[PDB]
Amino acid sequence: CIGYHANNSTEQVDTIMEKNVTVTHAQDILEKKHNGKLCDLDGVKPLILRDCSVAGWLLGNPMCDNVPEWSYIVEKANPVNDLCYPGDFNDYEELKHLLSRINHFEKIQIIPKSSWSASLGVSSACPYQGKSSFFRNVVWLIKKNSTAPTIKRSYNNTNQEDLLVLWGIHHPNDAAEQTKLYQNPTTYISVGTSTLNQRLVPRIATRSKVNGQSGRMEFFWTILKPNDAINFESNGNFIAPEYAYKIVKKGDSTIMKSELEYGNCNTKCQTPMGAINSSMPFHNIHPLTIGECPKYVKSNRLVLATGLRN
Amino acid sequence: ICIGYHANNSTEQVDTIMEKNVTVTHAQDILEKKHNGKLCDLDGVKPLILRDCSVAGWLLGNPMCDNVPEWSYIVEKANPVNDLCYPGDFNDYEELKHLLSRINHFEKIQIIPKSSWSSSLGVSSACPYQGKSSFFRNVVWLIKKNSTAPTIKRSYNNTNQEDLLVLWGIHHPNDAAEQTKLYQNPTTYISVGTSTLNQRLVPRIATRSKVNGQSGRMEFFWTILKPNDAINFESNGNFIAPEYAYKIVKKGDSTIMKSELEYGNCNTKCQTPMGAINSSMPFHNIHPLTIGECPKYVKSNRLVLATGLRNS
Amino acid sequence: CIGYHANNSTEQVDTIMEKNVTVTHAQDILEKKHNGKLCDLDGVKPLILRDCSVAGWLLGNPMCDEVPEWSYIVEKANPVNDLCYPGDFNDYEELKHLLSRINHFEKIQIIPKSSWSASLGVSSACPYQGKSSFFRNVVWLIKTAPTIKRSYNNTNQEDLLVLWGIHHPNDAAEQTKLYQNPTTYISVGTSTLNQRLVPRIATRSKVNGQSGRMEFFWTILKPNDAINFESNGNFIAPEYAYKIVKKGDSTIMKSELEYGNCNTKCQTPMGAINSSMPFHNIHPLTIGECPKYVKSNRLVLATGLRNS
Amino acid sequence: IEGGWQGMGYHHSNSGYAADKESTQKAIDGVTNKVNSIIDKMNTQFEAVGREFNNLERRIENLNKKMEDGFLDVWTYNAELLVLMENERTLDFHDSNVKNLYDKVRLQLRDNAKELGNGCFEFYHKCDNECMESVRNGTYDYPQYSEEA
Amino acid sequence: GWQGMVDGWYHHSYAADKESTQKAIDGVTNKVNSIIDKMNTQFEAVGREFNNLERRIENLNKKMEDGFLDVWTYNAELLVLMENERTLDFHDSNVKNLYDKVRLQLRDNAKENGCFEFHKCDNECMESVRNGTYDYPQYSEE
Amino acid sequence: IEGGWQGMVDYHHSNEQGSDKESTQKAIDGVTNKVNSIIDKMNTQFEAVGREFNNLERRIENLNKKMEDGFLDVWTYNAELLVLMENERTLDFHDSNVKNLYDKVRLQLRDNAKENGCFEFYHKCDNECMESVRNGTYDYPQYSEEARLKREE
Ligand SMILES: *[C@@H]1O[C@H](CO)[C@@H](O[C@@H]2O[C@H](CO)[C@@H](O[C@@H]3O[C@H](CO)[C@@H](O)[C@H](O)[C@@H]3O)[C@H](O)[C@H]2NC(C)=O)[C@H](O)[C@H]1NC(C)=O
Ligand SMILES: O=C(CO)N[C@H]1[C@H]([C@H](O)[C@H](O)CO)O[C@@](O[C@@H]2[C@@H](O)[C@H](O)O[C@H](CO)[C@@H]2O)(C(=O)O)C[C@@H]1O
Ligand SMILES: *[C@@H]1O[C@H](CO)[C@@H](O[C@@H]2O[C@H](CO)[C@@H](O)[C@H](O)[C@H]2NC(C)=O)[C@H](O)[C@H]1NC(C)=O
Ligand SMILES: *[C@@H]1O[C@H](CO)[C@@H](O[C@@H]2O[C@H](CO)[C@@H](O)[C@H](O)[C@H]2NC(C)=O)[C@H](O)[C@H]1NC(C)=O
Ligand SMILES: *[C@@H]1O[C@H](CO)[C@@H](O)[C@H](O)[C@H]1NC(C)=O
Ligand SMILES: *[C@@H]1O[C@H](CO)[C@@H](O)[C@H](O)[C@H]1NC(C)=O
Repeated sequence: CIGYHANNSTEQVDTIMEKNVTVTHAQDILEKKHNGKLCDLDGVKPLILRDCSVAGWLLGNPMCDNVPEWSYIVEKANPVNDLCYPGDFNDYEELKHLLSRINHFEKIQIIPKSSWSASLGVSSACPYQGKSSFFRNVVWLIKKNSTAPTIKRSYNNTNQEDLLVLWGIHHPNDAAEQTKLYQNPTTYISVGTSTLNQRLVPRIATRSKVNGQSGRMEFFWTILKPNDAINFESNGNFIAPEYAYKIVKKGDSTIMKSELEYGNCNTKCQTPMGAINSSMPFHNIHPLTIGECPKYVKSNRLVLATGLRN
Repeated sequence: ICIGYHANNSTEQVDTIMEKNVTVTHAQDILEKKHNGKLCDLDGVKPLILRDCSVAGWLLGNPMCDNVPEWSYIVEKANPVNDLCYPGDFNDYEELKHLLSRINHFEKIQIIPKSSWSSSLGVSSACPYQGKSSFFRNVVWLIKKNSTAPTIKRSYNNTNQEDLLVLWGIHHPNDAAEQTKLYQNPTTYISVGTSTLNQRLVPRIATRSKVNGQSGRMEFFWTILKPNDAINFESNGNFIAPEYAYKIVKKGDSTIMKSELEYGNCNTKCQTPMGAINSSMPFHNIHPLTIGECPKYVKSNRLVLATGLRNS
Repeated sequence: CIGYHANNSTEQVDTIMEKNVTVTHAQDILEKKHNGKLCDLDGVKPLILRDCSVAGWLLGNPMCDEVPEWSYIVEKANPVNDLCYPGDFNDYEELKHLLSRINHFEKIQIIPKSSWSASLGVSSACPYQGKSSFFRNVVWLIKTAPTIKRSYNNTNQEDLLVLWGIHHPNDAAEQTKLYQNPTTYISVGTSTLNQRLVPRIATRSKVNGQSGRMEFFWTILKPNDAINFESNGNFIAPEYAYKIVKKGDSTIMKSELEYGNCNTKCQTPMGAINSSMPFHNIHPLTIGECPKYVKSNRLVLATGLRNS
Repeated sequence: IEGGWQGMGYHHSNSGYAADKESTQKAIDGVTNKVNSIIDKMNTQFEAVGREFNNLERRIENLNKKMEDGFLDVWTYNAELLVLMENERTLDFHDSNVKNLYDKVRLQLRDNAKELGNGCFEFYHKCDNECMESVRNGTYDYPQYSEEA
Repeated sequence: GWQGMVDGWYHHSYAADKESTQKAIDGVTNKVNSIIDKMNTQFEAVGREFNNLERRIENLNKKMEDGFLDVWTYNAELLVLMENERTLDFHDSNVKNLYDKVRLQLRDNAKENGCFEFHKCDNECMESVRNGTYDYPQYSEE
Repeated sequence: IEGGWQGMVDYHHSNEQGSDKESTQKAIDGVTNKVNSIIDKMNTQFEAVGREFNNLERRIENLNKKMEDGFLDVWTYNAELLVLMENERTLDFHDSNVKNLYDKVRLQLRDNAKENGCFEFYHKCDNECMESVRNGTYDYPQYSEEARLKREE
């Protein structure tokens, strides 16, 4: 006689003309497993912000806490510490995308706090140590004594890397309140660069109190080339930069949204539900993946028949 | 005793990766090619259709334009003849239309009446209601009162349960001489403020060509007033103030559709500007601009499988 | 006796269950070859900028050379002649994509240098023939600085692309030096367009020996619409304009190559492709009807039988 | 089998046609699961397609063109070849079903008939209508008519 | 078929065919290898980086994310269903190909269940049947 | 039939006097149809472009990157598999037609010869007797008795 094999097989497969055909041996090509924790990416730990946003961590929000390299950024769905003083950020999503993957990142003091003694400010919406404070990394320029003089300060880049500058403007509540802070009713901020040429004017408008604040503050940013100089000039309403950030840019990534927390591991594919260690061609874990990942598929079982029918 | 296969009177032909024009006992096509030529509902939700008006002309109170509390997608014809009766622009007009593409509840609300703004009101010949000129029904044009226009400070607070869409605007006069005729102050501002928005508008005087007999423009802006936030208006004189707003409920997205047909009392899971599609098939060759749970668009005329054995 | 053919063949194919099957005859469907030079696209020459950007070519950059129809545009990876006077171009990437494929293009003097008579201005950042020059196609207005009011009606049959600019000086002195009014505006008017430009004075770094800037704008003047200008003094006014017939879209190609008298269906910055094959692996930045780009080296079908 | 059975399985000269119910309904159940699984394994999740980009958004408008045209090419090509690939699988399955039913009859009667060439056997003995149920049912007895051959 | 055959994937009047089992195990392993290894994986980042005033582009990213899921799922599902019958019909052939391999080997020395009744035949006589080295004229006249 | 024969460039006849385009042309038109369809059924192709996004649009730039890389992964994986699938389905068609043709001679002559894919007749078959084996018009009842007598030796 001539016959074939059989064993104690319970796994079933589907085929194009028959459904549920018992088969000797079977293998699944769809990865459904995940370790459920955040890991590194190709050997680099990601930058994780527990309760702080990318804007709240970049600026000196006292509610927030210096790692020089990361593969991707993780911030929770809605971090509890964005802008303590309410406001907006110019090209905020593109700045987040620029910092999604950074090879070298280093905070650098460019113009000290003392170098602007105009006066400084502190709002009750940004508490530091019980006693209210402001952002650590930027300085709020108010007028001083009897008049509001003009400020002319210019920083030239002497590092060998690109550095990121952050500055802002304060939008007062009423026109009479600006005359208190800044003697001149007509105000401006001029930021000069070989690339950038902007001129900001405060928009006086009645707004709802956010964190007990009807006034807003709008921030901007550029990247200063290694041998170019940026030049500021203000008549008031100026939020001046104290720190900067040397940047080494080598690749791109995205901002991952996950409430999970770090684990000392390494992976090739990351998921907000936990990393994946798979050499399979398909997976049904999550659509938002980071890294070299298999193809996302809406199915539960992709089992091939490796043995003959039993 | 013999063994053989079937054969009947059939001319249906299929193609094979190795053979062509094979005569087969039975065949079946899997490509959808038929449409009913009329707009229908999507999963049981009627569409919002505009006969000769645009979304901007219908959202504002264009006198030529005509209420529905729920729709799945929006249909405006190719080139609506009733857009902005008074010419101008609409800020984030494309983003605003994508928002209104699917609305689960829509209810117009008068937030600040016409009388409250008077303390008068402006009319243009570019917006004729019934021979006698009028203006947009939902936004009010403010002109100087008693030859001297002072600062107008009027604010609205959302007290409803849903997000509501506020519309306002600014008038860009033709020349600086016409402004003094309309608004006493030569320099003008419009400050609008919420916990979300912060803007201050300035009139933009420039010599322009006549459009609808008018060379001055009127630009419109919009925000979504969160449930408990309040919006504050403060203008020097160039104000087109909001009189009506719209409560909105957002539970899904769609797109704006371009078609010349109008409503037939039908239903569908997939819609096409040439007519809806009833399909279990996974492919079709009707139109690319589809709305709904649709088969995949494919460039082909015949996708016929072989359901019978080859015939001689 | 019955049997199958066999010859002295070295061609190999791959079976989904067997690697390295020696085969009688094989056919490859993966195109791997190109002719290595820029060609026409469906019988239309490309607009190839030698050392100039789309801005320096559209404007009258003196360092740039002075074809009415093209299928796609080629500029070097880093063109050397962008704006001889540093500045910006509003919606520049949308302006480039608009001009990528043009059916009709014609330079037209709409209001000449004589009608601008304020004086004309030059700077040394735009050298032409040892003597400082300015853009050929636009005019720099210099003052007592009076108000300039001149409009141009489109009398032509086709759409017209108008270009204009504004100067942002370094300090408040450079404005009063050239433009007498300290406060200045520029208002452009069209049946569609409504803008008003105010100069932004700011201390900036030197670019091509210039701390000032020049920002350019553009619209499409409909064939029977009129465009109106009104400026206080900071006006870089148009002298030439461009008529446009728009029938299709293309892209701007980045390659260091030069034109050869050839024609093709598919273009690539490494060389054209003449292939009816369904796949290629040359370069992703392709223009026109092309086979599908693939990361592979071997797509060999088995046309014959297996050999011994 | 040059000529197909236009007038209809099995055909005998004793003479009539009688289709095989066991082999036919098995093949009908198989192909029905094929066309169904082709249509059923398709997933659709409600996408709304429309041109919503303005004049100064052509680049984003052109990007939507590349993905609208790109998916059209994947679906058009895969649909055309899946038809070609699965049509051949069916017509070769019908040639496969002729032999699998032919070998079941040929191995049923071993030395009790003679293969002619048309796919028919001439019995070495006499086989009546109740005898040919044995060939159709699968309940054929070889040693009964053994010595007659 | 036989359930007690664990030698591999013949029976004597068990010993699985080491040749056809080696050709089958090596082949089907290569099919799963080619299904997985031909996949091209590149570094990609997905993060929903568009704010609520960029919802049109947010929908464009949806149409390609949702479009690719529709393509891969349909291919992966049909590739599994297509290759499974090609595997289950690949085993329908190996039995009849091994049957004719032995049937055409011993021509008139036996009578044709996939079984043969032979002259009596011993262990060295049937291990030669499995080898493919069966000597027909040694048992021809019997 | 191991290895296949090398001398066939156009059967091999065993005869004292000396030492197939019907099924070949069917396979020539059959396999060439498969290659033509692989190229022609994807003939649908339109225009293509490059990249036109600046430094402050790198989010959209990553969107165009996601779909280009997503399309290369699709076309590469399907084409590589289509090659492997249609390469074996081509080679299996050769071994399939062999038995279809091998049985054709086995069905034609039955007891007039004895079954490597070769046959030698119980009777004498000259260079013109092998016409009928190739043509398909073999007269089995003619060589009946000549095979019977030389079978009982
Ligand atoms: C930003 O800071 C850098 C650092 O000082 C400045 O770069 C420097 O500019 C000076 C004068 O423009 C350059 O001076 C020269 O060296 C060449 C030989 O290489 C010599 O021929 C000249 O006589 C002169 O000594 C200096 O090289 C240059 N440094 C670098 C690294 O380029 C830059 O000017 C500052 N940016 C601005 C706009 O303020
Ligand atoms: O003077 C400073 C410098 O740190 N900050 C004052 C600010 C600031 O003047 C405004 O934000 C400008 O718009 O305002 C504070 O003012 C509010 C006040 O407006 C309000 O009406 O009452 C609040 C408490 O109910 C705050 O006082 C602020 O904390 O932001 C006070 C700061 O001294
Ligand atoms: C908008 O109106 C609502 C309703 O009055 C205001 O919300 C309330 O504020 C008062 C005082 O701050 C509280 O006592 C109520 O409990 C609040 N209601 C709710 C539901 O929170 C709101 O403050 C007004 N908004 C603005 C900007 O003035
Ligand atoms: C631009 O030029 C066109 C061409 O003459 C002008 O269009 C004419 O306008 C007058 C009055 O409005 C009509 O009687 C003519 O029939 C129009 N001609 C055409 C061809 O349409 C147009 O007025 C000019 N634009 C401006 C504002 O000067
Ligand atoms: C197949 O038939 C159709 C119409 O019968 C015809 O269009 C086509 O040319 C035919 N093909 C061939 C190869 O004859
Ligand atoms: C097949 O041969 C090619 C070159 O001859 C080689 O790359 C490959 O590794 C070989 N495969 C095996 C399994 O030996």
